[PDB]
Amino acid sequence: REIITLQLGQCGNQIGFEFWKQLCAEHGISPEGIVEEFATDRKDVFFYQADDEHYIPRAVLLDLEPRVIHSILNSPYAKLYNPENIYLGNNWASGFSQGEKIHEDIFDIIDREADGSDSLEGFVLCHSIAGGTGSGLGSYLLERLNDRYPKKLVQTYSVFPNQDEDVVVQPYNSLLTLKRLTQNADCVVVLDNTALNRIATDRLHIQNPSFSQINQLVSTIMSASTTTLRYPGYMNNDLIGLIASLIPTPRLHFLMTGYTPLTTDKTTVLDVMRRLLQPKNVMVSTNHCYIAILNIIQGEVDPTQVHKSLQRIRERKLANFIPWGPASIQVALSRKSPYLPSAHRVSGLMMANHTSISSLFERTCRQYDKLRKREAFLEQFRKEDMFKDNFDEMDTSREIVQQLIDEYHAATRPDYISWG
Amino acid sequence: REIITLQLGQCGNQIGFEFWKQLCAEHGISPEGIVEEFATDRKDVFFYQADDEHYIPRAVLLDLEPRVIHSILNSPYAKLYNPENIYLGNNWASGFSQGEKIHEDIFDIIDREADGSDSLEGFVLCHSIAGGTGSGLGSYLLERLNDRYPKKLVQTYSVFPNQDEDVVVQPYNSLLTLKRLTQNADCVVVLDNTALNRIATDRLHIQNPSFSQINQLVSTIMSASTTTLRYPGYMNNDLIGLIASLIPTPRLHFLMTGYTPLTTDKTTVLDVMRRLLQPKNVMVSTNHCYIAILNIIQGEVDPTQVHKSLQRIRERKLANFIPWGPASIQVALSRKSPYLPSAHRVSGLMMANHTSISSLFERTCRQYDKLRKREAFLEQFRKEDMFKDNFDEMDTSREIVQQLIDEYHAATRPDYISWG
Amino acid sequence: LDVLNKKYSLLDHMQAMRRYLLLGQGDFIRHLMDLLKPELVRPATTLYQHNLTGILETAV
Amino acid sequence: LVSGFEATINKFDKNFSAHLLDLLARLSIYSGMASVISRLDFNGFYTERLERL
Repeated sequence: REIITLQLGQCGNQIGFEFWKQLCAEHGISPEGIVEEFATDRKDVFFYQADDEHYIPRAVLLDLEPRVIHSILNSPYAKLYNPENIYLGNNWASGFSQGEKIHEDIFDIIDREADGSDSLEGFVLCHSIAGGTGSGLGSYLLERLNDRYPKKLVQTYSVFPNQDEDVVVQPYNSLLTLKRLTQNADCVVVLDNTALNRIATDRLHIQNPSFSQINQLVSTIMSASTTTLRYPGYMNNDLIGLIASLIPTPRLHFLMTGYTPLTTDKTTVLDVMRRLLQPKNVMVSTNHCYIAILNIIQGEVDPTQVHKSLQRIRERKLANFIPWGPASIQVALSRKSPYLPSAHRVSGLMMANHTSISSLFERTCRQYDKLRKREAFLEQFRKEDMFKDNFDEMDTSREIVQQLIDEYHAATRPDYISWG
Repeated sequence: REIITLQLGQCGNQIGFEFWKQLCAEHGISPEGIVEEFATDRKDVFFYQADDEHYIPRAVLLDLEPRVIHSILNSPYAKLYNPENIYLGNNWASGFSQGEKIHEDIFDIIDREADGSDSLEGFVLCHSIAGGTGSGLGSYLLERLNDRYPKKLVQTYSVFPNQDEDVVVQPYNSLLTLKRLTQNADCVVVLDNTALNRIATDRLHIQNPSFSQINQLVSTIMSASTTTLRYPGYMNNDLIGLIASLIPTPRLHFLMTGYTPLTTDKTTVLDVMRRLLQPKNVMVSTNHCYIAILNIIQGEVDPTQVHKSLQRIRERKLANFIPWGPASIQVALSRKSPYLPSAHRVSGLMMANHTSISSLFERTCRQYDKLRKREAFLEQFRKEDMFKDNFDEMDTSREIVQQLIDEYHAATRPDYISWG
Repeated sequence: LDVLNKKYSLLDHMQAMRRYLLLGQGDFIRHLMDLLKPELVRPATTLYQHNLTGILETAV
Repeated sequence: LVSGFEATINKFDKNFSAHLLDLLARLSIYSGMASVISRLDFNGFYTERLERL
């Protein structure tokens, strides 16, 4: 039914602003919400059917120390949506304590759109991991969000914060955010700033406006993830229907992203399926092997050859996916979305459960381990001491991330009929 | 049949002057009473068919310390009506004592128009609550009015006087006026100066000529309340037919006002019905729920879709109106009134019985309670002592307003088959 | 061909038969099973047909 | 005094509610054409007080 989206932090507000602009550009609408004359499709998934034939997006804005919010304010995309949801540190503990005192008023902002909506389906979170203002605040609000409504779903769009060296408190912040990301979130789509920066320096020669182009990438991914919902499809026209197949085990919910063209500034089915399969078109970067893959295709595609394509990708036999119980790489096929001009027609997006993210988790765990052992980089503040005097929240997150690495590695084993 | 209107106080004379001017502007007449050549409709509801083909409005003018009356005098709308009804403090006790001595001559002014009229239907009161000159005088004249003629109806157009802080004697004045407003009045249309001021500062940036624009609002409401009577309709073409359906209990007679466009300087039926239903288009501001709602629509409306509109607003199921015996939100549909230019065509007005006004009553009761307990704000005058030595009229009004809050709250209960 | 293609239609009419009867639109069937939750799980032999058709007309 | 009044109010109210539900019942055999029942019972007030079968 109806999904309410959330954005917090300056990076999260940037990606949400770009997402709403990019769906305004996709749909046959004006930047005021007025429908165009050439419209149809389903436009109730994130758009409130507002009072002047406006499709107002339902977006929760959360900001602290507003810098980008003024730039969002003086724009012709503030006439598209304005639900009056604006409500005013760089540490996780500081953001946690600042979210502590004002939770009731932003919760009134939540309940306003909750009662304004007739139905509710899920909550999408635009949150920047170790983002300074976003960190701590987003973790606290995530905790209160899943506490209040256990009848809904949570997706969180996350980045892996490390530019490979800078800030020494960031592994603590991302670790505490990762603890809540495990136990208070039901689906996590993780992105790599390193992998996106490498692909941006690959296809182009830009490395300085990286945020602006990464906005374009994430908005395309988020729109392609929702095209079967926003346009009349048949399967996973709800969020939960999409989330259900991918997760065999309720803590194995980390979702890998790839995309079949790399440069965006006739081919057949099994071709782009095979290219989406490769890790060098995967834009997020002992054995590591996939649990289950789901893929969506959108473009000009001849539909009758897909079963022979399915056979050819089968006998090509590219991944030795899993031992114990049988998953698959699973296809979904969609139409290329109308109501806008379309270049680079054949475009695919893949959602996969892969244990290879345990390597990145062990990377930031090793960074935390060396910074904890050296003990000159915790940056002891009264915020962190008053939040936790013995700093055993780090210990709880540490044993939980150990359990998750154990879960990954024992799932990679042929025996996960015993738990571990 | 024929309804005689009353206006007293400077604010009441302002709203009556604006009402008569606005109906002169609506009807095809001159400001002298001369009919225009493009006229039909029923023009006997408040207009005397006078002696030069003049439609003279039948309005009782009452004034003390005349300031605005001279401005009403030197105007081209004194050639529209002039029945020679002009007859010359700021306390309720002072206005009560001043009305005491001269009741017979103003009663001759009453009986003059009473014998001048062939039939009589009701008395409308334009009275400003705690208006200084209007307070006390209006209460006394209300008492004599319902005393003399129990065969007619009384409507009183009332404001809720508090600008949220000023004058410390105003809760006493409005309380005594409210006592007579309960037990000596049969229908009360209550307005909020706060809510009207908030909407005026909402749609525009004016807060200083608030009286002048509030005149426009109340005149539009009063004309829209009478459009089915003044133009050929079918139901509630008398006042009493309108009043009968709304009142299930003879002290539950307080009427709430809303209006579907908020700014006045194609949509369908169920749309504007739904928008009239919302409290943020209601221009007057545990559970609180409506007893019964009546609504009138006037505009360009396709008449055949109203039953599907009725179904859609039913299954939208916006208010859980009442327990015990079955009321409804009840529709009336009217034509947009001719003989004048018409902008903002689709306009709706709603009359509702809601218990939420008990909150405003408890507000002014709490103000009276703290001012009575402090006992430096009664402003002891010889007028108040000579009118009531022990000030037990305040006690009688206090137990009656307690009974009314009890009536509201027990009506909100599922049991009002027992009284309370 | 042309008389039936302009006072009614043929291809356009058959597409909606595919959408509803053959369940070619999953969204309508999704909200069909959502909104008609109590009337289905409880026996509809004690209930008239007009209630189901009336809730169906708003369901689409 | 009130032993005539309240008695007549009571018995007339009971027979009135009886015939009211009789009208809704004899219209319930038939089926907008059901706008008549849905309006008379707008927003489900006493769709259920005393219902049979």
